[PDB]
Amino acid sequence: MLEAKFEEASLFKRIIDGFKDCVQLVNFQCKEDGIIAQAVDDSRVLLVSLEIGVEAFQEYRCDHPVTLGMDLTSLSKILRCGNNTDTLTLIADNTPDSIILLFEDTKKDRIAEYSLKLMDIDADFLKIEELQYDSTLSLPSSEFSKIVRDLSQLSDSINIMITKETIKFVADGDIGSGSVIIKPFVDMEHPETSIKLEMDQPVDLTFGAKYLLDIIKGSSLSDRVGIRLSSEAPALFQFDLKSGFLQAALAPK
Amino acid sequence: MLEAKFEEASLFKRIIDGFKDCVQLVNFQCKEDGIIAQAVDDSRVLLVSLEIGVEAFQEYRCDHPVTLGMDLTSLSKILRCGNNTDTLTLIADNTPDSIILLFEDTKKDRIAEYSLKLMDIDADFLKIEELQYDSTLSLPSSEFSKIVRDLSQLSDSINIMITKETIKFVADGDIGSGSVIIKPFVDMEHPETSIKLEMDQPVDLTFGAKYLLDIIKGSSLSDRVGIRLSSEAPALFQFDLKSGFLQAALAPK
Amino acid sequence: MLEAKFEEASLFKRIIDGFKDCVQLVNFQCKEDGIIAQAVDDSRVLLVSLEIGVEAFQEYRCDHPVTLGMDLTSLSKILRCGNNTDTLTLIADNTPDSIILLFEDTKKDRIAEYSLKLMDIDADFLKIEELQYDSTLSLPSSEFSKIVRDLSQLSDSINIMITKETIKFVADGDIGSGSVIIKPFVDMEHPETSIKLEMDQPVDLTFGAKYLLDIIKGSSLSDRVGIRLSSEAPALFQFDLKSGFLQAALAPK
Repeated sequence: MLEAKFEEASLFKRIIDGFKDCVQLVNFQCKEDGIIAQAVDDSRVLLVSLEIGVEAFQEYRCDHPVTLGMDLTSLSKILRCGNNTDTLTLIADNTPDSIILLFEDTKKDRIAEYSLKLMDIDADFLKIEELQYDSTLSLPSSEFSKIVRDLSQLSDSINIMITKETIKFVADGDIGSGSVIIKPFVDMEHPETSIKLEMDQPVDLTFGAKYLLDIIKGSSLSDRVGIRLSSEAPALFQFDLKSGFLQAALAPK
Repeated sequence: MLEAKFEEASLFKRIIDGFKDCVQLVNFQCKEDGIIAQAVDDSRVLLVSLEIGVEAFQEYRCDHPVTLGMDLTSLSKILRCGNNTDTLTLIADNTPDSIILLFEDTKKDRIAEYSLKLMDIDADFLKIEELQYDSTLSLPSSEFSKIVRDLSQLSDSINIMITKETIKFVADGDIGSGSVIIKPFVDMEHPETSIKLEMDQPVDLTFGAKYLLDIIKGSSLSDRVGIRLSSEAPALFQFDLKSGFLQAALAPK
Repeated sequence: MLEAKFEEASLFKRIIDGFKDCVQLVNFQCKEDGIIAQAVDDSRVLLVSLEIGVEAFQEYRCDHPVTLGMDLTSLSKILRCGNNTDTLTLIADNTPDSIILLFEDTKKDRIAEYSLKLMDIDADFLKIEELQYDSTLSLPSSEFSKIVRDLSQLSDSINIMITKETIKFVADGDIGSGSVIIKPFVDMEHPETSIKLEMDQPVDLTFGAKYLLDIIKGSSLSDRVGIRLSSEAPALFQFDLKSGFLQAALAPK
């Protein structure tokens, strides 16, 4: 039986919106260790993954490894149905055909219960990460998101080129071309605005615009974003959070 | 001759928007006692009524019971044409074919006059209210509006079930089902957040989604909303204001 | 070689949006004296003009009178691609086929360079202004813009009638008619809210709605707007700024 209780429902809503437009119909898996999720879009180019630890809740309980597939559009349609200041509780049992979400106010004057009919999803999972990549950077999520949104207006292709102490974003389309160049710096005044880069091998990889625009929707989850790039493996974007992370994998071109 | 003068035009704008999407082409009637209005939509399921007393104005004057039918879309198209900090004055005469609206600033540097061509509306009125119903509740308008908006995403049918110290809102659709349960409580810390219920007979009535979504547009008129429900009579939603009220009547199913 | 450097990019963005929906594909001309621009829409009814002096920049440099035609939609698509707190630098050379825009942050951690492919525009210019008109007024830009937006809902024709100490705006359509009357006053409490009028000959001219709605988009450029009206010459709307101005010319009816 699954009895999870978030401290606040806002976290779960933001997490769902972090890859809502990325992939739909994600098959979560709940264990006694935490909640994970892995999904691939219809085009099979983006691999989105979720990990939520026990510490992200004020009270978590589980006694059966359950697998729960549901529609992200309908799930987000339900997640907006609770007063944001209330507390959210996920409820499921052994071999279920629906998941139940309980919204409770502090003094229990109102109680909202929503039942969501599940979906039959093929239980397939993918593990492709390694310990080190050709280059590894970390930059503020808002800055990276604005960079992507700026370059998406020019073309449907965004190139990233990383050399020693140099990160470059190129985009060439019909109306013209654009280039954003950032350099690593460990600023003492503000550590969060600092861009960090570890350089092992130069990188020059082209990605799509739509997939990055959907990826950057996890900007509300973290202040920073960590990108791992290698010539052989897919680019790895990662947003960290309180005992958990969202991890997108995008194949270059 | 009708010479009404609101203290501020914002009240009239909000009142028009309280049932703007409810019913269009409402035939107001102005007497020396106040301004009332009654309208039915094309489907003839929703009966919307308005009552505005003399105290809602800083200066009211009338000497002839005039009847004035006009388009709510065009009326709202005109009501946005005055500086909100100015004062609004309704002007009409005996047997008129247009109504004149006068917007005046405090120091009279600018004067805006708008003439609205009226509509020929059949003078029909309906009085169906009684003193007591099977159950009578009153709850904050924002809470009720959010409840309706939350349940409208699931289905086009919203059931309300009232039992002793229990108000329940059910909605079952394709993606799933939802239930919001509130209990009466007279909270001392905040009297406005208190939900009040008088129980004479149990109620279990299903209503539409679109009509309730249009009804709840009078949430800007009052902090609370009073709902009267009986098995025989149509459900009565009411928003009170400064010497007046908006009153919608919706037929169950 | 053209090397202009705005104090802030916000000014240039606002200036482009001041006539963005007015005319597209405007052919700027840069001299060692300043930057000017003149454009006519496809209908050839609105003549939009721009003048930007050297003092509008913190650092301007030029050694060749260059002529630069570009698309306003694409230019505005690029102007949103720089962090608003950064500084913008226009770069061009002798006989160019593209213009380069440089966005620089204060500490130079990031540098954004955008290349815009130019357009071949016939170098035609028009000078039609004179020193005096039949009537000349100046009123707050926000007030005038709201007046235009209020009257645009009634009809596609907005008449302006100016007599001694009387400015009137008429608009008669299907649903009705509207009239906004403002009077000149030199208010001591607030000089900016004052409306000023110099009266030499009475004016009664009808203009379009769409063209005025596009003209009033320069409301973000100035607190006030100066209108010059004569029976013979086109109406002249003007927004002033820090060493420069935007000047639209609209033909009456």
